[PDB]
Amino acid sequence: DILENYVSFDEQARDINIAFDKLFGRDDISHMNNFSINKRSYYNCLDQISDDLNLVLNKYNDLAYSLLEIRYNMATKENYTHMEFYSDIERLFIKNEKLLNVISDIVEEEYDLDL
DNA sequence: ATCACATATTGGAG
DNA sequence: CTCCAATATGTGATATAATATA
Repeated sequence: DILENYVSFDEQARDINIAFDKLFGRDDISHMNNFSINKRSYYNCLDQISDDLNLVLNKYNDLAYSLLEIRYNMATKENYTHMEFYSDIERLFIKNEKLLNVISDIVEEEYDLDL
């Protein structure tokens, strides 16, 4: 009836977890599946974060590749300057024309307003 | 209308 | 007469919103 959603959140744990193990088929990567959430304002409306992340992943799965690559760079934990993290985020998401285009298509298919 | 951190007060033993 | 550990209590920092016009 309804397919499973890949990413889900725990409210009491205040943490959003993406099932990398189910996507890449490796049980060890299960240890990297959880993502930590700290700031309180972002901790509010975390359901919106999870829902829209599920939407983007269901439309296209390239974001899963990108997320696992960024998490790998995080797991390295050697000389990870803020500039290097900025460059990684820029190359994988900011410079990714495909991700921008799929988000733009999702927005443009549901527009019901004429300001 | 919480929440992470600081503090005086109780519990306990040595 | 110190030192330990922990409890309940205090204090700062943050968070709330969805009818547009010099």
